[PDB]
Amino acid sequence: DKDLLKGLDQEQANEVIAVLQMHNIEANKIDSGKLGYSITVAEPDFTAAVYWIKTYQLPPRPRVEIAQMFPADSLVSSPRAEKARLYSAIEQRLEQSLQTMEGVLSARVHISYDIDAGENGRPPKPVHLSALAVYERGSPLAHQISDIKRFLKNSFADVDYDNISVVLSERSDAQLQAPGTPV
Amino acid sequence: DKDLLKGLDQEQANEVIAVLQMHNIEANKIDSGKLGYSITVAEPDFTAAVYWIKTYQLPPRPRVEIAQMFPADSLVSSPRAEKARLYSAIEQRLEQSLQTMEGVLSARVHISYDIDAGENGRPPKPVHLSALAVYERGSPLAHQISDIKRFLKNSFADVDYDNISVVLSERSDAQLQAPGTPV
Amino acid sequence: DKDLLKGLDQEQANEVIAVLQMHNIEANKIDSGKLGYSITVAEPDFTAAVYWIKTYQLPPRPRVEIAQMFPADSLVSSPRAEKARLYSAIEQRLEQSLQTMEGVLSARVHISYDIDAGENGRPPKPVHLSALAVYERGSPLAHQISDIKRFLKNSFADVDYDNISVVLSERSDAQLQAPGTPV
Amino acid sequence: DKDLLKGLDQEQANEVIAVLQMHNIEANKIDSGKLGYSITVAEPDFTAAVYWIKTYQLPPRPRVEIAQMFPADSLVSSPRAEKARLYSAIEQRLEQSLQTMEGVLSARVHISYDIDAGENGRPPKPVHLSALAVYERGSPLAHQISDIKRFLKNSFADVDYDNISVVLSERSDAQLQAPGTPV
Amino acid sequence: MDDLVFAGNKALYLVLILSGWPTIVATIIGLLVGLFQTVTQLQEQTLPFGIKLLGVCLCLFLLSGWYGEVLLSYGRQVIFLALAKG
Amino acid sequence: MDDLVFAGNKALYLVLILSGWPTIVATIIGLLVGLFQTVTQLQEQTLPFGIKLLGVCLCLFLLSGWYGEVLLSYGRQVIFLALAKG
Ligand SMILES: CCCCCCCCCCCC[N+](C)(C)[O-]
Ligand SMILES: CCCCCCCCCCCC[N+](C)(C)[O-]
Ligand SMILES: CCCCCCCCCCCC[N+](C)(C)[O-]
Ligand SMILES: CCCCCCCCCCCC[N+](C)(C)[O-]
Ligand SMILES: CCCCCCCCCCCC[N+](C)(C)[O-]
Repeated sequence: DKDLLKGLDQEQANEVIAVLQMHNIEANKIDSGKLGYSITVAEPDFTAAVYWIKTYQLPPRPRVEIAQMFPADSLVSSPRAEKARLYSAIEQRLEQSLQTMEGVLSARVHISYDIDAGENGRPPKPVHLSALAVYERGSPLAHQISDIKRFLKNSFADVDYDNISVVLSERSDAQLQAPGTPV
Repeated sequence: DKDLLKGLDQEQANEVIAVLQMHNIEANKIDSGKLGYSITVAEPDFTAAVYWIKTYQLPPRPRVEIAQMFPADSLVSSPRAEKARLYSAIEQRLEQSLQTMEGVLSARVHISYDIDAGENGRPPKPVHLSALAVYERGSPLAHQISDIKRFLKNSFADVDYDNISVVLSERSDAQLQAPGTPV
Repeated sequence: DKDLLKGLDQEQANEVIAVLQMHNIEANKIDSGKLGYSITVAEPDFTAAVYWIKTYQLPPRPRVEIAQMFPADSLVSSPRAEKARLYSAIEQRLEQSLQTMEGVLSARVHISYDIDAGENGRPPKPVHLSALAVYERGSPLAHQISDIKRFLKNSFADVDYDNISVVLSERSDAQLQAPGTPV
Repeated sequence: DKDLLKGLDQEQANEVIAVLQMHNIEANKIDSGKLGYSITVAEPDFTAAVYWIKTYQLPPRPRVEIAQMFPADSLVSSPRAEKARLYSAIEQRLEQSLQTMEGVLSARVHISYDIDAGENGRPPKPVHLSALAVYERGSPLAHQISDIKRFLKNSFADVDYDNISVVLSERSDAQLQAPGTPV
Repeated sequence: MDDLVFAGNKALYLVLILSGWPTIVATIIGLLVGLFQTVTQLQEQTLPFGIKLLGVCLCLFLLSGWYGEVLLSYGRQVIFLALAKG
Repeated sequence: MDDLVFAGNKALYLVLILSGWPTIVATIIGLLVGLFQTVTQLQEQTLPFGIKLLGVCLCLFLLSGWYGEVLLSYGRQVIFLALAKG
C-alpha cells in the first residue's frame, strides 16, 4: 500500500474517502491518535487517486467566517470591528434557520457589508442578500423560490425583492454500492 | 466494524444515529467517557454511511446566538453592544414562548437589528419579524397563521401585519420500525 | 439496555420521561448523584425513542429571562440596563399573579421593551402586552378573555384594549394508563 | 536512483508526482519524517524530469492571501489595514461558496480594493469583481455564466453586470492508466 | 429641570470614565517601579517618568476611537435637549 | 476622516520618539552612577546631576540636526493637508 496523506483530521479524512469511493477507488483509513488519520490505496489505483486528489485540491481547507478576523477576545475593538462581528453572526444564524425548512439539505447566505464605509455624515445604502440551497430529489424548485424570498425579505429593515438572489439545485445520485477490489 | 466518528458529544451522536437509521443503516454508539462517543457500522453499510455523512454535513455545528459575540466580561461596553445583547435575549424568549402554543413542535424567530446604526442623528426605523414553525399532522396551517401574527404584533412598540412573515410546515412521517441487519 | 442520555437534570429527566410515555415507550430513570440522571430503554423501542428525541429537540434548554444579561454585579449600570432589569421583574411578577386566577394552569406574558431607545433625548412610546394561557377542560374561553384583559389594562400607566393580545388553549387528554412492556 | 528534491511538504510532493506521471515518468515518494518527503526517478528518465521541473517551476509556492500582510495582532491598526482584512475575508468566503454550486470543481475570486485610497470627502467608487472556474465535462458553459453573474451581483451594495468578468474552462482528460517502467 | 440635573451629572460621569484608565496605569507603574527600587537598592528618580510616559501614550493609542464616539453621542444628546422643546 | 486620524496619531508618535532619547540617556547614566555609589559605598547628591547634564548636552549636539529634518517635514505636510481641498 502507498501512503497518500497523513495527519488529517476527521472531517478531511471522511471527505477524501467520499470523493475516492465515488470514482471506484477502494481506500483505507488508519488512526494514529495524536498523529491523526492516514489514507492508503492499492498500487493499481495509486495513479488515479493522485490525479483526483489534484483535481479536487483535497484535503479541504477549514471553513472561513468573517468574525475570525476581528476576534472578540481582544483588549479593544473599534466600531468597525464590532459592526463587522454583528453581521457575521446574523449570516450564520440565517443559514442555520434555512436548514430547518422542509426538504432543504444545506444552504449558504451572504449579506452586503455596508461597514466597508462608516457612512458617517452619509446616508446608509440599502441591503442586498444572496442565497444558495440544495434540495431533495423531486422538489418543485420553481414553487419553492417564493417561500425563501418571502422569508428573507422581512429579516432586515429595508429589502426589495429585486435585491434578493436565490440559486437552487438538486441532490446528485446516491452512491450506495461498494467499489470493486482490484484483482 | 469501521469507525466513522470519534469524540462526539451526546447531541451530535443522537443526531447522527437518527439520520442513519432513517436510511436503513444500523449503527452503534459507544461511550469512552472523557473521550466522548464513537459511532461504528458494518462494512456492507460503510459506503452508504460515508455518502450520507457527507451529504448532510454531519456532525452538526453548535447553535449560534448573537450574544456570543459580545461577552459581558469586556472591559468596556458601548450602546451598540448593550442593545445587541438585549435583542439577542428577546428573540430567545419568544422562541421559548411559541413552543408552548397548541400543537407546535418547534419554531425559530428573527428580528431586524436596527442597532447596526447607532440610532443617533437619524430617527429609528420600524421593526420587522420573521418566524418558522413545525406542526403536528392534520393541522389547518392556513387558519393557524392568524394566531401567530396576532400574538407577535403586540410584542413590540411598532409592528404592522404587513411586516410579519410566517412560514409553517408539517412533521414528516414517523420512523418506528427498526432497520434490517446486513446478511 | 441502551443509553439515550446521561448527566441530565431532574427537570430535564421528568420532561423526557413524560414525552416518551405519551408515545407508549417504557423508559427508566437512574440516579448517579454527582453524575446526574440517565435514561434507558429497551432495544425494540430504541429506534422510536431516538426519532422522538430528535423531533422534540430534547433535552430542554433552560428558561431564559432578560435579567440574566445585566447581572447587576456591575461597577455602575446605565439607565438602559436598570430599565431592563425593572421590566424583566414586572413580567415575572405578572405571570405569577395570573397563575392564581380561577382554573388557569400556566401562562406567559411579554412586554414591549421601550428601552431600545431609552435616553437618546426622545420621549417614550406607549406600551404593548401579550399573554398566553392554558385552561382546564370545559372552560368558556370566550367569556374568560374579558377578565384577563381587564386585569392587565390597569397594571400600566397607558394601555389600550387594542394593544392587548390574548391567546388561550385547553389542556390535552390525560395520560393515566401505563404503557405496555415489549414482548 | 537520482535525487530530484528533498524536504518537501505533503502537498508539494503530490503535485510533483502528478505532473511527472502525466508525462509518462514513473516516480517514487519517500518519507523521512522531520526531514520531509524525497522524490526519486530512474536515470533514463532523469533528463526529462529535470526539464519538466524547470518548465513548470516546481515545487509550488504556497497560496498568498492578503490578510497575511496585515496580521490581526499588531499593537495598532490604521483604518486601511482593517478594511483590507475585511475584503481579504470576503474573497475567501465567496470562493468557498461557489465551490458548492452544481458541478463546479474549483474557483477563484478577485475584488477591486478601493481601500488603496480614502475616498474621503469624495464619492467612493463602485466595486468590480472577477471570477475563474473549472467545470466537469459536458457542462453548458454559455448557460452557466448567467447563474454566476446573478449570484455575485447581489453580494455587494452596488455592482453592475457590466462590471463582472467571468472565465470558465472544462476539465482536462483523465489520467487513469499508470506509466510504463523503463526496460 | 431634571434634564439639567441629568446632563450635569453625566458630565462628571464621563470625566471619570475617560480619565480613569490612564490614571490607573500611571499608578500601577509608579508602585511597581517604587517597589523594584527597594528590592534592589537604586536611588534613581527619572525611571518612573521614563516608563510611565510610554505607558500612558500606549493606552491613548488604544482608546483613541471610543473617546470620539462617546463625545459625539453626548454632544448630539445635549443639543437635542437644548433645542427640541415644543 | 483618514486625514485627521493620520495627523493626530503622528503628532503623538513624534512626541514619544523625540522625547524618548534624552530620557533614555539620562536614565542609563542615572543607574550606572547610582550603582557606582553602592559598590563604593560612598554617597553624595551632586555627582549624578553633574554627569546627567553633560550626557544630555552631548545627546542634543549629536541628534539635533535630525530634529530639524523631522519637524520641517511634518510642518509642510500638515499645511498641504489643510489646504489640500483647493
Ligand atoms: C500629554 C498628552 C495629553 C493628551 C490629552 C488628550 C488625550 C486625547 C488625545 C487624542 C486621542 C488619542 N490620539 C492617539 C488620537 O491622540
Ligand atoms: C479629549 C477628549 C478625547 C479626544 C477626542 C476628542 C474628540 C475629537 C473628535 C472626534 C471625531 C471622531 N470621528 C473621527 C469619528 O469623527
Ligand atoms: C499631541 C497631543 C494632542 C494631539 C491631539 C490630536 C487630536 C486628534 C483628534 C481626533 C481623535 C479621534 N480620531 C482619531 C478618531 O479622530
Ligand atoms: C536644556 C536645554 C533644553 C533645550 C530643549 C530643546 C533641544 C533641541 C533644540 C536645540 C538644539 C540645539 N543644538 C544642539 C542645535 O545646538
Ligand atoms: C540653550 C538652549 C537653546 C535651545 C534653542 C537653540 C536654537 C534652536 C536650534 C537651532 C539649530 C537647529 N538645527 C540644529 C537643526 O540647526
